[PDB]
Parts: sequence; C-alpha cells; structure tokens
Amino acid sequence: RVTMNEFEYLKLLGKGTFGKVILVKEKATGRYYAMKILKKEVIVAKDEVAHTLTENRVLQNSRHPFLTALKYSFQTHDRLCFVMEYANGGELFFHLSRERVFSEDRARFYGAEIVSALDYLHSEKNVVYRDLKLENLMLDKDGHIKITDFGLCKEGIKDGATMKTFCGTPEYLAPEVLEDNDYGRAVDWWGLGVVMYEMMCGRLPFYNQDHEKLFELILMEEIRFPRTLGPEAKSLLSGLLKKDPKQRLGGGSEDAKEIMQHRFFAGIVWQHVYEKKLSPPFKPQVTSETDTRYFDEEFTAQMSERRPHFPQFDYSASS
Amino acid sequence: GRPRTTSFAE
Ligand SMILES: Cc1nnc(-c2ccccc2Nc2ncnc3[nH]ccc23)[nH]1
Repeated sequence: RVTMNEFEYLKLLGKGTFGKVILVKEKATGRYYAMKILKKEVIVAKDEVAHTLTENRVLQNSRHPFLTALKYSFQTHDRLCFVMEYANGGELFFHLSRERVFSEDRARFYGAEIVSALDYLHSEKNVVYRDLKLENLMLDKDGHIKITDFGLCKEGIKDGATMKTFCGTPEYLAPEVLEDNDYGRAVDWWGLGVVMYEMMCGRLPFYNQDHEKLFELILMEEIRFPRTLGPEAKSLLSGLLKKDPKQRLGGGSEDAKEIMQHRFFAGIVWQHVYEKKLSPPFKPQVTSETDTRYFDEEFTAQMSERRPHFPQFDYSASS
Repeated sequence: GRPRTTSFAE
C-alpha cells in the first residue's frame, strides 16, 4: 500500500530538470533507496506525461545489472515518486570532475558495462535510450555502472525501425538527429562515443555554449585526438563518432556486437562483464550506507486537472 | 569544472 509516510527523508543527492532525488529509508525494512520525486504540475505544464509513463514502463520491464532497479512507483495528489535502488558510489560526473580523465582501463570497464546494458535495452526490450550522458551514469557500492533516467527512451523499436522526436541533450545529439532525418538505434552508439571520449580525453568532443555553433561543430568537424590516446582507443572513438549512422560502429544489423568485437575491448569477456566477475578499477570508499562523499555538495548540503491521476502508475516489484 | 547539461524534448 506505499505512500510518502513509509520513508524517512535523509539527504538531497541531486536536483534539476529531472525533479529531485533523495536518499530515503524504508520504515518497515530499514532499507535505503533513491527516491526521484516529480511534481505533477511541471509535468503537465511541459506536455510530457508521456515521458513519465515511458519511464515507469521501461523501469518495470528491465532487469539488468547496469540499469537502476525500481522497487516502487507511487503517486500522491501532488507528486509522482520512483523509489529506485540506491547507487552508493555516486555520479560519474562527480568522479570525472575530480580526476579530469580516466585511464584507458577504467574507461574500458565502464564502457563495457554501458554496452552490456544498451545491448540489453536494444535487443531484449526493443528500447532506444536516447539520452546517454555522463550525468545519467551512477556507480554502486562495488563500482559498477548504473544507468538511470528513462523518460526520453523510445519503446517498440526493433531492427532499423526509426524515430523523429527531436530530443536528448544538446551536447550529445547525433548528427543524423541534428539533420532532421529519421533516426534509429545507432544514436545510442554515438552517445557512447561522446561519453567514452569524455572519459579518456577530458573534454566533450564538441563544445560551444552557443548551440548554433555547437550544432555546426557536431555536423561539420572531425574530432581531435589527444596524443595520449592509444591506437585502439583512437579507433573506437573514431568509429563510434562516424557522423553517418550507416558507417558508425554498432550501426549495421549486428548493433552492439560490432562494438564488442572491436579491438579496444579485446580480452574483455562479455559474459563475465554481465555476471560482474571483473574487478571494478575503483571501489567506492563508503563508510556506511548513509555516507555521501561521492555526491555533489550544492545538494548534500541543502538538506485542478494540472494535478491529475496518472492511471496504473503505482507499482511494487516481485520477480 | 564542466557545467551540467540539460536534457530537453521538443
Ligand atoms: C537524471 C537523474 N536521475 N537521478 C540523477 C542523480 C543526479 C545526481 C545525483 C544522484 C542522482 N541519482 C541517483 N543517485 C543515487 N542512486 C540512485 N539510484 C537511482 C538514481 C540515483 N539524475
């Protein structure tokens, strides 16, 4: 029967476009979770109750180690709430901020895990994530990746089936999307180039605060390759950021599999990635469940029919 | 220190 009275509210872990995320404790079980809390009002106001249903449904039907589990969805009169498994090692944005750059081996580990989950989404849920960014990437207690946020997913995409909605994050949009062409799943692979490029290089491949200029870069210019990149790495990023989806790594019929075979991932054993038998190159050092050292402090520190019923929103897990 | 980006949907 779940409501807000069933949890204690301990820490604000993050805030923004996505509503507010709070480290909560379930009263009846003592268990910790991240509760993402939206106001029903902003969601109608931005004509996007469809995103929330999409996210609800994508979370209920996914079980995968590198996607954050849902334990409850419940709504109130004024809010929608997604109680999800808590990722205790923090935001990867946090971590790459402190370190500037990841090692090849470390970027390889995370990227392996992202490919795993995205290959899952594509080939088992027929879902195209669409919004892969550093900011949507958490770490659990053992240092494994967790992808969160499914509002911008496309559902029911099979083979090369295509889509037209103009969405994502400006800095990550793939060329064929800027081009106002119909696009398919190879978007997700473009997004993965930008995240790998960020991890290994220390900056986005295309940057301007002016979008018109930012979009012209994405369309017009080749990536720069820092001289610290090994030849395998120059090759994976070059292939993942082919501007033509048809020429992109992961963009033929074999999808993720063209990326798993790439020499950058040589001697990564994919079933081992999946089964979590590879050592995370960084074990978060947390001192308890309530310890939020790896969450960013602007947040840790803080502490009608515009309000409709969302039908069959409410959910409680039981595999 | 890189600023956070923002997702959007037209
Ligand atoms: C989009 C989006 N959704 N959540 C965030 C976010 C941003 C900053 C810090 C923490 C976050 N979320 C989380 N932090 C720990 N554990 C978690 N499990 C599920 C989510 C989650 N961003």
